[PDB]
Amino acid sequence: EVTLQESGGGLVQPGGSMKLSCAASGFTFSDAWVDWVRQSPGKGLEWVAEIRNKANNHATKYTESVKGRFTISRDDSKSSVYLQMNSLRAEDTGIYYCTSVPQLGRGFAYWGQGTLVTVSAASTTPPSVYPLAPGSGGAGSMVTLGCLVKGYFPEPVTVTWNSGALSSGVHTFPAVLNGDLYTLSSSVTVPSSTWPSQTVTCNVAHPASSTQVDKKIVPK
Amino acid sequence: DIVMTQAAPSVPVTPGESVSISCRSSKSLLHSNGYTYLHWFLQRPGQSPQLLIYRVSNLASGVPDRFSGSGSGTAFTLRFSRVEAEDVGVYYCMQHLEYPFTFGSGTKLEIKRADAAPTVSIFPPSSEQLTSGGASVVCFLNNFYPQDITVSWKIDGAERSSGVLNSWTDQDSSDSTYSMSSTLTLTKDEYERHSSYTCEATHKTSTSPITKSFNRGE
Ligand SMILES: COC(=O)[C@H]1[C@@H](OC(=O)c2ccccc2)C[C@@H]2CC[C@H]1N2C
Repeated sequence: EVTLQESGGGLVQPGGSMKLSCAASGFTFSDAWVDWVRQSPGKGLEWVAEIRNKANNHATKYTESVKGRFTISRDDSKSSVYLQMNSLRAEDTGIYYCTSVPQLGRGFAYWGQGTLVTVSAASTTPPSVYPLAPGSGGAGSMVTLGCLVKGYFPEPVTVTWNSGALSSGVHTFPAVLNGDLYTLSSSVTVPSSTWPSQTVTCNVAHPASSTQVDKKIVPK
Repeated sequence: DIVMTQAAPSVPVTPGESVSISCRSSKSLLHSNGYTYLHWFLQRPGQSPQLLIYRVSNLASGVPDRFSGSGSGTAFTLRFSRVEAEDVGVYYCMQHLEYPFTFGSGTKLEIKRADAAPTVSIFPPSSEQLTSGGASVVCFLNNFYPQDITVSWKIDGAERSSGVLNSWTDQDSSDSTYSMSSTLTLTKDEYERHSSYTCEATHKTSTSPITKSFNRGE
């Protein structure tokens, strides 16, 4: 199975430095040309840089806005490609993806899952997790519960319900930035025969602050 | 740089029917070697882009037979023989001829379906948040269609516009509906200056707004 996995992303100080890594597996990395493509609103997908294979002299090409600041490199012995970013600016914020053009071409055939880079001087802050329970008795009906994840930075946060057992009727909404902090909500809808008889918990994780919170939704 | 243009920001389609998306380049994408370096990508909500078609009409591995591509020089077309609800996402064309490689702005495929009234649920501040001096009132407006909805907050009858945080999900890949979250962010002190909190939703599925509320003094 072909795989590309980015790492090294996260919050970075304006003017600071950050090195992104991408480990490849499942295909002949040494024969492929490797690229970094980023994504940001009001720009969509934007090509960033590329490094060719050994046969093509490991030549590097960079988009105008990052030339002189970014350096792409590769370590074929580790099937990895890197992106050293310097003098980071607000404009550099976004999701960075590793993608390769394998030996037989086919454009950008394989893509990684992406790593979010946030260029900001704001500090890392853990979220507060609050249970959202109905204000009245239900009903044979469907009941909607929720989780409010507020006051954290930077993105992302991961929210699951019952450790992943409940996913079908879940809606986790995009986070909203308020006063330098994000607030996000997630709802889950289950049969009135499921809750409150069975335990329904919201599991929130904020990698940046290593926060993990389990909040049980209890009737009010 | 070569400019890739995708005129349509979105395109509505009903499951089962065929549809096509266009892309145009500012320069011919025909290389000296005879190949045309234009590719199509799909980006589903919350996922990374994925190759659909390379060099105008070659389907990538695992791409459904319903996809096909055509074009030449500066005009290209992505086509669906039978669209499925799961096809929701943004479709991009990209030129792989010259540096910098450039992408089109993308065309979001929107699935048309039957009208669906939203399921509206309002939630008073949690006891935990209150002890922390905060008071957020949350309203979920779930699984509705069409995508546009209006939400108004009323405190003791009077409307409140500030301190309202809204978020919307991308179209659901299974039922083709939309959902929304609206949060009225108040301080505990403010929250205690009134009693009636209402989430009023106006959607095309009803002349009268769907009203959900509760009283703090209860
Ligand atoms: C196969 O892809 C290509 O032909 C690309 C490129 O070649 C590769 O990306 C490549 C990848 C693996 C092996 C050999 C060449 C050369 C130029 C610049 C972009 C494009 N081509 C027009």
